[PDB]
Amino acid sequence: DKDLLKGLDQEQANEVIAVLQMHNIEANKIDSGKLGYSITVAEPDFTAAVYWIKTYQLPPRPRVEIAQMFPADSLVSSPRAEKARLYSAIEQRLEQSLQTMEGVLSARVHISYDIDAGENGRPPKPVHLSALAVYERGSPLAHQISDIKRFLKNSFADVDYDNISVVLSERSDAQLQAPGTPVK
Amino acid sequence: DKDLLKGLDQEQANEVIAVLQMHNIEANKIDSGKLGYSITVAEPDFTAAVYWIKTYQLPPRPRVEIAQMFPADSLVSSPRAEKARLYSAIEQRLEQSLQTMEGVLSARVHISYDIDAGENGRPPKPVHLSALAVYERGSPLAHQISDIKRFLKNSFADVDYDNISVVLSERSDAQLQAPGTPVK
Amino acid sequence: DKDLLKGLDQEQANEVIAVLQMHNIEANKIDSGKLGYSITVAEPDFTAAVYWIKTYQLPPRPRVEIAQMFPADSLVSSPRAEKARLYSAIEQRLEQSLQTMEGVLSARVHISYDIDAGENGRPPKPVHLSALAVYERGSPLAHQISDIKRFLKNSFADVDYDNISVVLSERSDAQLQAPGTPVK
Amino acid sequence: DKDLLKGLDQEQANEVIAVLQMHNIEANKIDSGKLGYSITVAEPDFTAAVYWIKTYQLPPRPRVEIAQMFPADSLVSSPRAEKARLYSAIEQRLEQSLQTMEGVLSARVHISYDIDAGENGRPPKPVHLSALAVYERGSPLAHQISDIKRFLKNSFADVDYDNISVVLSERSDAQLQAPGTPVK
Amino acid sequence: AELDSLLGQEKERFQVLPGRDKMLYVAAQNERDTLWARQVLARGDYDKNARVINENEENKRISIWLDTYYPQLAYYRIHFDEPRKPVFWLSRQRNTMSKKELEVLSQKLRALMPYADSVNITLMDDVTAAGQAEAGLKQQALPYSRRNHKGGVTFVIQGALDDVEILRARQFVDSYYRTWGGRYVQFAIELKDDWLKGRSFQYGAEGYIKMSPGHWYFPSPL
Amino acid sequence: AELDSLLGQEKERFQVLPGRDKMLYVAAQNERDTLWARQVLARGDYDKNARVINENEENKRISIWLDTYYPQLAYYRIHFDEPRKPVFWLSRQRNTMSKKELEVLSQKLRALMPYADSVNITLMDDVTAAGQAEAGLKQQALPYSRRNHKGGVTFVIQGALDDVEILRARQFVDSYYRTWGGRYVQFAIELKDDWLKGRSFQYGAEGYIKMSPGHWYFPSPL
Amino acid sequence: AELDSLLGQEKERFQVLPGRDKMLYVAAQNERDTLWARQVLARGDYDKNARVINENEENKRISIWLDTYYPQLAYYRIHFDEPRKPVFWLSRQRNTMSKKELEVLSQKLRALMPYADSVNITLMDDVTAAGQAEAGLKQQALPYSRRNHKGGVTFVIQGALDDVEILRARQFVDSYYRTWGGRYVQFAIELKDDWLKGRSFQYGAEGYIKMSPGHWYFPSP
Amino acid sequence: AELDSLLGQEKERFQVLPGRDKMLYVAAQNERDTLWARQVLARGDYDKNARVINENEENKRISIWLDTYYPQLAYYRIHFDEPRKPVFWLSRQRNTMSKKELEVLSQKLRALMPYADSVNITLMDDVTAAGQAEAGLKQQALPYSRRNHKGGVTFVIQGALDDVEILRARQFVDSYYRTWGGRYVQFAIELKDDWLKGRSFQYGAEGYIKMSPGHWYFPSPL
Amino acid sequence: GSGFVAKDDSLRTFFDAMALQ
Amino acid sequence: LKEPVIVSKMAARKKITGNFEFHDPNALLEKLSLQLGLIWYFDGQAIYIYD
Repeated sequence: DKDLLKGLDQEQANEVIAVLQMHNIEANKIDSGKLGYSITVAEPDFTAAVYWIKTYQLPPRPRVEIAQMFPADSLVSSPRAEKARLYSAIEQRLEQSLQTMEGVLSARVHISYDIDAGENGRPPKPVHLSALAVYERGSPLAHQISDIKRFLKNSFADVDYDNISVVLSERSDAQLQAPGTPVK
Repeated sequence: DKDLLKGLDQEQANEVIAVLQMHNIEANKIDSGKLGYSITVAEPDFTAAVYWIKTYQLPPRPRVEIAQMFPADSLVSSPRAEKARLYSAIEQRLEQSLQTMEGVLSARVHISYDIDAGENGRPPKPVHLSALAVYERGSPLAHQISDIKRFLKNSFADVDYDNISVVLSERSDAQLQAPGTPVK
Repeated sequence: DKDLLKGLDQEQANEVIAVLQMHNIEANKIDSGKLGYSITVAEPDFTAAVYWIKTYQLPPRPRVEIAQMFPADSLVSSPRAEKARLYSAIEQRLEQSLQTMEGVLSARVHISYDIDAGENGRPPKPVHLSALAVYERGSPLAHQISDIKRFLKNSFADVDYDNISVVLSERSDAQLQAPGTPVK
Repeated sequence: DKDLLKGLDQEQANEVIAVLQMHNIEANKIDSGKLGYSITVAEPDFTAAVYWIKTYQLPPRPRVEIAQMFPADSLVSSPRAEKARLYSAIEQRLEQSLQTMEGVLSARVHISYDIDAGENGRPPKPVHLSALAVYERGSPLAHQISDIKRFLKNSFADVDYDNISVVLSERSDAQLQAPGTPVK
Repeated sequence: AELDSLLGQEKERFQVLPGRDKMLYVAAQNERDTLWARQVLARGDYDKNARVINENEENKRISIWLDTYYPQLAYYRIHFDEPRKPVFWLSRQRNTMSKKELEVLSQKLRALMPYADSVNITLMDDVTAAGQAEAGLKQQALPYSRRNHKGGVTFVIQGALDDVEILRARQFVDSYYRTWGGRYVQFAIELKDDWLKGRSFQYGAEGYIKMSPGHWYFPSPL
Repeated sequence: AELDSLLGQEKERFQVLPGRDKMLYVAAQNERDTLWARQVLARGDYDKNARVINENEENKRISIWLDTYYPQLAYYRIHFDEPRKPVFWLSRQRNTMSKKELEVLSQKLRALMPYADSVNITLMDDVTAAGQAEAGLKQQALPYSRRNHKGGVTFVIQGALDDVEILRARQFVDSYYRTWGGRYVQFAIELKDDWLKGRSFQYGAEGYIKMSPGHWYFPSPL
Repeated sequence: AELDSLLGQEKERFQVLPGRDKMLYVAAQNERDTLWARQVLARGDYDKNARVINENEENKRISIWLDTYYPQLAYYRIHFDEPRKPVFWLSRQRNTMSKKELEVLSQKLRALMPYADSVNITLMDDVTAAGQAEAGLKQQALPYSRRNHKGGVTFVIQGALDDVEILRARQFVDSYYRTWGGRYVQFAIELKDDWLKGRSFQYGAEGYIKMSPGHWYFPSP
Repeated sequence: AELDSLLGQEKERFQVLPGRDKMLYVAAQNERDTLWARQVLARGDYDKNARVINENEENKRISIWLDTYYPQLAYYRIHFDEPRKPVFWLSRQRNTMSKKELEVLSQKLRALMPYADSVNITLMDDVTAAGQAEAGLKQQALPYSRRNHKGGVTFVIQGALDDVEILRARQFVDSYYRTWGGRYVQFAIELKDDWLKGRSFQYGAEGYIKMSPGHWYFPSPL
Repeated sequence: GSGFVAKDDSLRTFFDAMALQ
Repeated sequence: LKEPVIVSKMAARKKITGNFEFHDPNALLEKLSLQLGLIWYFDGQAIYIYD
């Protein structure tokens, strides 16, 4: 009956419940119309649920992209903001393109941004990439680093193989059974 | 029944509650609509609760980013005021990229801000990083310090393996039981 | 019930009460709506209370930052008024990040400010850092300087281990028992 | 009762009462609404109380900072004013940082000001600091200058250990008992 | 209500063992199931006394008692594949204990585990503990460096390793630590760049580094 | 209202011992649970007298009595694994007390702790107290510098250490102080800026000479 | 209302001793509890006489008394671990008092401390008091300089010490002043900036410091 | 209304003594309690006669009577630890008064302080007063210079002292002045910069100061 | 054993290092 | 060395750093003149050094 978060988003409420029900405490997704959602727990589970809110830093703030600092609707645009808006849509597009592989569930790709070489006649340095991925289990993920290091090697101008780092891992154990109501 | 804080925020009141419940005193969250939340305690725990408000400096301030000092909706924008808005979004999405690793619950990344060394005939200087993390307990946290360094190395132009410093630690013991009302 | 401070703030009344109740005098926090809070002590406890108000210089002033002297409501800002507003957001973010370590309760970080080196052609000197911290008691506080110096070393351009000074201390004794009313 | 002062505010009345109660005369803090406070003493204790007002130069002046005489409400500001407003926020932030050390009750910090070095061609002079402190009694006062001279050494560009001076002292004997009413 | 019905639906990820001091131990197998079982007993829907044990936690609980009442002892790991009969893996070539003293050690280790029935103490060779550690370190083609000394060996894996060699050096260390512990043999994987970064040097017993075409530096013999 | 019911739901973390001076002692095991059990006795919902003891506080308290009534005593630590009978690790090679003088001490330490029944005094050796420090410092592959002198040894770890060696040294020092303490052997982890980690040589006309260890270090250009 | 109930709830931090001059001495431990128990007797909720004693200002009271009636006396500290029977540490090698006036001094200190019953005077050694101060100073790896003179030694700590060495110095000096006091052996910690940072210099017998390629600095010995 | 009730709440920071001339003396111990007790007798809430005495004020009141009626006298300080029997420290090696002449002085010092009973005159040695000032000036490691002459010595502290040497000198001089007084030995602390500021001079019996590379100044022999 | 590790040396600093062997 | 040393202009553009110790200089100078690349000569009054 006691509430602990309110005015939440849809994806914020679907992440708080997913964190809480993993630790044997069940919650309630109460809608409120225009004022968002609200999440209520029972009374003996309140002490543990505030602790896991503090530990996991919930509610999740929205994810940041570089193209939000330099918006396209500005009145003027520098070439530093045009090159930073180009690279921010390429690293957003390779991440979309890595989820269509065999077994990948999520991925995150980073590009080395270069700014200070655009004004002077010195040539810009080489471009560095880095990726993360989460595979489902049963996959031999030791031999699947050489397919990402081959896919995103010649997706740019000229990288080396030791300028690409792939840190991938298997997913956690699945959660399928219900938590269970407190017996009072 | 005595109040100690009022007019708080939703994220602030869960941090005053999660701190008071760790030291065996019990608080209450009272909503007031437009006026925000309010926190009350019992009468024998009033002496102890002000000591932890003063010690932990509660309520917590909102966290600051470098992009807050230089807003995107300004009229003019100096090139000094554009590299701080680029680096403040890069260091914002590297710490959202580090919570998707296994075991990690929280992370914080810092970049070296060199803006003055660009607009001359001098060469640019190197770029340094630093990170912090809080891992789930039960993990061999001495071997995972070589995976954050590998992920953090080639997301920039040219860093070294000794210009990245990672300080990480395991989480505290869980608080799962209720504090307990004063027997009066 | 003689009063001694009126018109106080919420965060100021929790500091005057926390200072007085450490020295065995009981105070009361009376709200007054728009006109702030008020603090009244008893008549036998009045002569000591004015002495600790004078000694501790209560009520506390609000804490100053360098970014309050140069507000962002101008039309064109000087490079001195942009390096001061950049360094005043880095020294706030580093002390937001130092409180997340294992054992810290408070921290304060100072960076050396360089202003006049950019007006001439001589390059600016190396940057110097300094930090204070307050620890939970029971910790080996001689081995924690190796973790704060390593975290602070490569969060800037180039510092040495001789240009960082950490002065840290343990927290005081806990105040948990009630003061006690004067009997007459 | 014969009046002494009227029109004093909240922080000026609590210091005059704290001065008179040290010298075995008691006062009354009578409110007047919008007209401030008023301080009255008894009839035989009038000749002593006028003398201690003249001796201690009461009521106190408001404390002066350097940034008060160069306000930010000018349309354009000289470099002398944007350089005199930065050192006055540094000497307030180091003064508020000295009170968080253990044992310290009050402190004051003075920085050496230079303004001609930016407009000439000669190199700027060295930086000189000076501090005062009031410590809790029962403390070793000799081994605590070596911590303040370490904390102040690298909060600037380059100061020596000869250009810093710390003059500190323990607090006086406490006043806890009531003054006493004159009998006739 | 019984305790095995107050846990989840799947009655196979827990095992309830009756103690010998009127208690009831629950044997979880990782930290996630340990927090799952501790939420039940902490919210208080059970009128009796019960505990939640774990293999990693109990292995340090009876290693705190063992370095106070039995110092200077050489052992590896306690195995809980059958929680009513744990197996104590002792060292053979580093202890001077007779059989009568092992009977007393097997009796004093039984009182710290009231759920157990009979602790079985077996001794193993001190050579195969480092032989399996070097044989598994040679299959993955990892460059290493063995340092032998008294009461333990040490394998040092340094250099600028690529991504498949940090993954194969982590999947092997976790599988070795799960079965042998970290008392005797210890792996030190350390990812660092090339020492003497781009500098030319002249090594061996009279060394100098060339900091520049006209600059000589004379540190320790490289 | 007994004392064990006014604490939390989990009746496993706190242990209540009856005292000889008509008091009741609560035995927490860390600082986080000492403030939990002290809040109950401070808010006053218990009618009789009660106290909270701790392993790192009752060890700091009987070291202020001991260096007044028994100066120049060579001891290490007081262990409280079973709080009704603590064991006092006393040094062997550095004291000259007889049997009767060790029984007067074992009967005058019993009066300081009223919860205890008997105090056991065990004479620990002095070469294994510094042998386990060097073997555990060699096994983690750390650069050190042992300085032997009379009445205690010391180990200095200087240099520009990296992030893996800082974590392994801080974790070993915190795992060694829990067992022996800080009376005999002290570690001296400090970070300076030199790529040679603690050692320094000089070069002339014959090769290199290992210089004497002192406090001055060379600022390394590299 | 008795005084032991008039104090706080925790009846473990104070100790109420009956005085011989018909007073009631409360024996606190630090200044934070001395100001906690002085507010009770200062607001006036106790009708009889009572005082609040400590360990520091009681040790300064009868050291102000001992340099008027017994000057040129060599002693270290007064230990109040049992406040009914204090221990008076006295120096052995620097006094010529017989076994008769050591009971007159004990009977005179008994008249100045009305809560105590007897004062146990022990004789400590001056070699062990400076030996524990040098053996503890070498174990923390600190640069020092011992100055032996008549009736006291002096340790001087110089250099550009870092932050872990001026924290191990405060933790060792404050833990030595607690035991022996500051009457005989005194530590002096001064810290200076280093003249030689990027300088080339010759050490040994003929030592100098080249402050420039054309500037020699010959320091005076 | 007695006098001991018109003062503050605690009746131990003041001490009321009956006088011989039907006055009532109040003994304070600093200037703050001297003004706390002078305010009561000045505002008028006491009937009979009373006075407030001190120790530094009553030691100056008797030095005006001795400078007129007993000149050329060598003494140190009157001590008032028991205000009914004060102790007058006289000098031994600098007086020529007999045993009867000491009794006629001790019977005239009794009539000057009507609250006392019998003034005790003790002859103090003269080399221990100047030996304790040097031994205390050598433990703090302060640079000093002794100047002996007939009827007093002088310790000159000069130079550019730092911040901790002024704190140790102000803590030692004020603790020596309490017990001996400034009649015989006086410390002369004076803070000044270096003489002959940035000049290369040539010292000893034929001196010159170089005001420039080409300017010689010939004052007194430096 | 002795030896030289050349990284883009300029053949004058390489043959100067062989002037001891 | 008991004689003054005269270093030429082109052989003074090289640089040296490290902790050295001159126990016997006539044997130390032969080793440094082969590692740095130098020639030297002692004519009875001085020690000339060229590259």
